[PDB]
Amino acid sequence: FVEMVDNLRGKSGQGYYVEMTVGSPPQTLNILVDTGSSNFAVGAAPHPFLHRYYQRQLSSTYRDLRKGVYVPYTQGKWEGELGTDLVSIPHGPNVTVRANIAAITESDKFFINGSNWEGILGLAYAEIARPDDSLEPFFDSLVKQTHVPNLFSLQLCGSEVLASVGGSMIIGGIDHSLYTGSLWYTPIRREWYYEVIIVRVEINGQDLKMDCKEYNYDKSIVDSGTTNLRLPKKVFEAAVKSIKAASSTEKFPDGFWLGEQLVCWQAGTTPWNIFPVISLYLMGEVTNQSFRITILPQQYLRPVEDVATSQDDCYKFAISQSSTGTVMGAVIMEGFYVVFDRARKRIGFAVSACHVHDEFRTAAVEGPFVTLDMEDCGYNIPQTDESRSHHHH
Ligand SMILES: CN1C(=O)[C@]2(N=C1N)c1cc(-c3cccnc3F)ccc1O[C@H]1CCOC[C@@H]12
Ligand code: NI
Repeated sequence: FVEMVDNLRGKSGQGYYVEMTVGSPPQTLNILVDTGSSNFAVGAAPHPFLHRYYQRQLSSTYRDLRKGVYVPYTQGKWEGELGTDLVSIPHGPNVTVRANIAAITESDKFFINGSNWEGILGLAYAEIARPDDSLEPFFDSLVKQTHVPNLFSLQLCGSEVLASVGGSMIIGGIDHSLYTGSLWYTPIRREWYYEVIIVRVEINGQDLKMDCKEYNYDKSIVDSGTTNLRLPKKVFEAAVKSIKAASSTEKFPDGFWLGEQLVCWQAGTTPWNIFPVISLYLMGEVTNQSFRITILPQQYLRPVEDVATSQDDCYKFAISQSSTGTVMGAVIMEGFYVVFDRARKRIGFAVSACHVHDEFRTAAVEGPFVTLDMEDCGYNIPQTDESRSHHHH
């Protein structure tokens, strides 16, 4: 899969993108790789933050579906017109597919100034697609129309501009050069988000000792479209307390722990060893088994080069509170080669050949851990009448 290695780019904190082509003849666009959503949607009209956009009129193969799509979310919205066209990934499999494409005609707080992407590739399942689950997601179309195996894998690798990031999206396979050691699999609990189950959390080898359902309240997901590790409020508070205690030789402002302020040390003097490792134990394929993924402060403290003090190494705390469950975002994923094995309803983790570490500690994937009488750590989201009324033909 050499042709697919190093096919991802981006700016730190602004998401990883892949080059794609849309239409005939092919129009090149940079597309955000998002395992936390399920639409393929591209800028299709001028916008202050877009150097270019999908020109439907320039494509001989474009078909209008005569249907709009409106997608509000917490931080903003995008909307536009549904259609189909021919799509390929130049540094991906040598295939071309007819996929659904949402042509984004209006948006608010969606595009990011300087991120260098013009669209989004939702890699999650039909259940969370807009306007509804009848709009086939891109990967579903790719698998159905071609011989591409139903699996993809992601290796995300962590003064005037933001730091450039790189990585690999391997479509249809696993590239053994992208990881070392064992590849461990956790079940996909349900196919909507890439939902998983966390059974235990440790901070510097110390158990947080919470009811494990708290770790998955109201879900836990693997999301390339979230920068941070995000934790449910109660879990976040417990984690911050534990990380504070370990790093107590340093008194940081409240702003730091809120992710609203950088902390700095003189170049190359960052005291990494005062910050603890964080271990998330994930449910194994076997009953009563788990494995752990362990990340370093090199993952949860994001480097940000300050113009005023380029003399110093400065960092943002990249663990944050959630009210919508655990989000294993780029913070987690940058430690690991992550296999989205849709065919076998499981997600694989192995130590990434590109993860940032020091000579003392490393990001790790370790198991098995067995528990005599393992509890169900899954949370069951209260069923609304809205949701219950939906017919699923
Ligand atoms: C949480 N999350 C988002 O808000 C979302 N992708 C994820 N995963 C998303 C993430 C980003 C995004 C921002 C920074 C870093 N990485 C990213 F990817 C930008 C826009 C965006 O649009 C949302 C449109 C509605 O669906 C979700 C989409
Ligand atoms: Ni019906």
